[PDB]
Amino acid sequence: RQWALEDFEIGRPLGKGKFGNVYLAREKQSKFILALKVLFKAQLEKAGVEHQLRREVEIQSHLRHPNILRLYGYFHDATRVYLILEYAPLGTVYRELQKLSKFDEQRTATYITELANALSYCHSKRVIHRDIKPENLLLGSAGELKIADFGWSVHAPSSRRDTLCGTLDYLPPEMIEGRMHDEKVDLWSLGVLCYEFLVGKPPFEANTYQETYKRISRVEFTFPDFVTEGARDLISRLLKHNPSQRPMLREVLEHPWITANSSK
Ligand SMILES: O=C(O)c1ccc(Nc2nccc(Nc3ccccc3Br)n2)cc1
Repeated sequence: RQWALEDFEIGRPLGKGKFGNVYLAREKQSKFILALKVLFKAQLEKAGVEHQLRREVEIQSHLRHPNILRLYGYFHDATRVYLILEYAPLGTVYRELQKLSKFDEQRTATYITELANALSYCHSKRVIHRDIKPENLLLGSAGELKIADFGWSVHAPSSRRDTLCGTLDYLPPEMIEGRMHDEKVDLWSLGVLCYEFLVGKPPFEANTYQETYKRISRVEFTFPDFVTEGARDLISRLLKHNPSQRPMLREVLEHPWITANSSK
């Protein structure tokens, strides 16, 4: 119908962003838990984003996928916009990558299947350029993976070491280089995710922004010796200066190494 803040109990902040925080929450009657994104909107003015958000939340409102975090509804009071969100109990793949220090091919190829499916759904719905770096990826009920994306970056207090300057590691050469982008943007990311999954760090990591840029644009990246070659093939194919040379999501999902180690 139409919600307002008084319909919700508020728990801890799950993450705190620059435009506001995501809080643990539950609808008061059903006692059903969700996540409430809170956007200050005075900060939105400056950043220049209001009305273009107010169309999105509609474009996102229509999106139904198991691997995408569902936006239930949205409202506003005076000074805040509220996104009513699905709760992902297990948090960020980023905390996890910190925990285990790296993943294996079963975990990886499985997540990658999950992502590829979201992106492909998104594409069929004419939605491109999701932010799939690990901090925006969440973990649902059992193992499952969920693209959050959407609102502007929230973190969970931790670590605090690599923060932003986590920036362009996942950015494709065409995006960085001040050019437009087709749907192909997202397969570059896919390739960077996979690498980080197995390696524990992204392929272009460097102490200076310009050097990171160097390797990205020049597609300069190596592998540690433990990376299976089917991984190598997939990543190598995924990361190409030319968007054209990059796969459609099909052959990604069809990829030998994927099919092998993918639990889904
Ligand atoms: O820290 C934790 O234990 C923790 C973090 C997140 C969650 N669940 C959740 N659900 C829906 C949205 C959302 N936003 C979000 C919050 C922080 C970072 C990134 C995102 Br994107 N977070 C649960 C526990």
